[PDB]
Amino acid sequence: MKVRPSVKPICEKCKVIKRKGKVMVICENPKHKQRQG
Amino acid sequence: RQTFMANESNIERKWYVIDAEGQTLGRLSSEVASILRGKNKVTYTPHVDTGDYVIVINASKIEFTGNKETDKVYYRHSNHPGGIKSITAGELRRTNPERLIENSIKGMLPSTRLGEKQGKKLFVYGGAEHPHAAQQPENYELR
Amino acid sequence: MFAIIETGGKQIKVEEGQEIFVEKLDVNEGDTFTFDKVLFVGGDSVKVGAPTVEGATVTATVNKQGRGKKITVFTYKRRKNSKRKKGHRQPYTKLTIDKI
Amino acid sequence: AVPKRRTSKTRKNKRRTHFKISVPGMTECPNCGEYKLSHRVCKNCGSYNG
Amino acid sequence: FKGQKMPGRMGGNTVTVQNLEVVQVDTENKVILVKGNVPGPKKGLVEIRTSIK
RNA sequence: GGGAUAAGUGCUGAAAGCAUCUAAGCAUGAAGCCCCCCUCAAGAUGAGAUUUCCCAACUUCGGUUAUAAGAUCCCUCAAAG
RNA sequence: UAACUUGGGAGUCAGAACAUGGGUGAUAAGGUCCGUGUUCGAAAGGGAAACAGCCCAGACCACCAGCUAAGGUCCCAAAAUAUAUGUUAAGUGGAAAAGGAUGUGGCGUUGCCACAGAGUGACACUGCGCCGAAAAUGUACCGGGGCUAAACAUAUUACCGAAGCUGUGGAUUGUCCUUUG
Repeated sequence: MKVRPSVKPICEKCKVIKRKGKVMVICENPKHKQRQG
Repeated sequence: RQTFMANESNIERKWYVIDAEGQTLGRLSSEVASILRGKNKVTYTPHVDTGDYVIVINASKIEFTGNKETDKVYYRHSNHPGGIKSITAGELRRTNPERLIENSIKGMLPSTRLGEKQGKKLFVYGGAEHPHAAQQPENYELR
Repeated sequence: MFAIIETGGKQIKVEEGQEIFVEKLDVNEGDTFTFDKVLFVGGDSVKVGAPTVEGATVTATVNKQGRGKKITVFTYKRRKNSKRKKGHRQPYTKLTIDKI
Repeated sequence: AVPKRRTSKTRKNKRRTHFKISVPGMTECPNCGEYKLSHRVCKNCGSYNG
Repeated sequence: FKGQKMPGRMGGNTVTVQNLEVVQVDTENKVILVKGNVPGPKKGLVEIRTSIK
């Protein structure tokens, strides 16, 4: 997990969902997981 | 100087019962604070009290609109340094529903020697029954 | 039987034998006046309308001309040497109603 | 430290609510017939008569 | 601030001592022997109850 | 020790034929929050509850009166001050 | 309805904020130095919760009388829980940017009728919201309770509201004598 003001995708696989009024990016590679953009 | 004032000798008072079932906390509190104060009878007499006793019933059924059952905090202080406490409006109602209604209506009556005596005409009870059968409390319907 | 007269830029509720105080008229003491503008005749009698009832004069006798209780009009402004003092007595007429 | 304000006649007369002496609490003697102090001797003529 | 430390009259207040143990209970005299010490001065009233924990 | 939660972990599940912890719904999850543990507390003027004790004489007041159950003045004292 | 002229008597020579043109400072300061207006100084009353300078308005005195201004109408606190049509789910309203994003309304422009059957992908231009958002005694950036309309845009209709204007009495001072008034 990495928390940053800017959350953008890094690979073809990564996808951008929204949980509980926050924008995150789930993805296969656990290094790509990010939150709160 | 033809104006009529009302004294203790000429004042009478009725008893009413209001049901809190399916009612907003702030849409019911506003109407009850105009009965206790006596702004529905022609002899207003601001110096004297002319209000009517009201009895709330089913005060647990009170309903809040939108995310409040978890986003409205009631704070208090105990005068000791660092002692400031809080309780969420959801938990208050599942714990002590008489207090909830009774501290919303009293923040609408004036803070004087006379508004303290009009806050003692409010009786609040969660159960569908009430122990005041000795009077003849007639029902009042909120508009 | 009460009526609503309009005498001195104001209105007055009137009943038979009631003592009423109004603004200074020119009529002498011991004379008899009359009011030509009656607005509302009601109570026991028939409810009527407006702007003004037709006919329907009210009569009264003049008892005394006078001057009201004295007051004092004082004002000032602090830290500025400015004060002022005045007196005042407003005159009046007392009547008694005897036919509505 | 010195007093900052004067003291009024009202606040001075409340303090002395409690500045009073009590009744000596005496009884008549069954000889002298004159008031005497309890558990003392009669001064007028001394007869304790325990 | 309310709750400061200043001089004042100390002692006289109810105290509890938890988890004490009994040694010998001596009938024919009605005395108990408790392992440890007990609050209060001599000739004073004490209570004895089973522990809560 | 039980209750409700934080960051996280999920189960079911659509809006969007798939996918997805969330929007409806159902869980789990901290020395922290609320009860549990320990003292104070009915002047809480909203002044609570329980078991016991005392309860007639004079009046034209419609109220008075001292005396009852009880507590004090005074005295001998300390485990108190 | 003011002007100039000659004579008598003066006070003033420490100014302040707000808006709009500019120097200086850092496109900083309730900073400072000039131009141009107004209000305070020397001005009470009503609103902005309290608040010399901001929005309205210039008190001769008396009144349990009327119509309005700024600002307002669920309760404290006088007057719409009014009407019609829309938006916002954050308590936004009720403090703040670069940047980030399948939040949701509009408006157009289009490629393909498939994308995995009824529809599908790519772009501008815009309304209102979300993240970015951490401080010291006590909630503590709506005045409070409270509000999902009692919030916001658009349009009407009423009502409240000042020592303002009017109504009726009285007082002084000037001009005219329409009626020794």
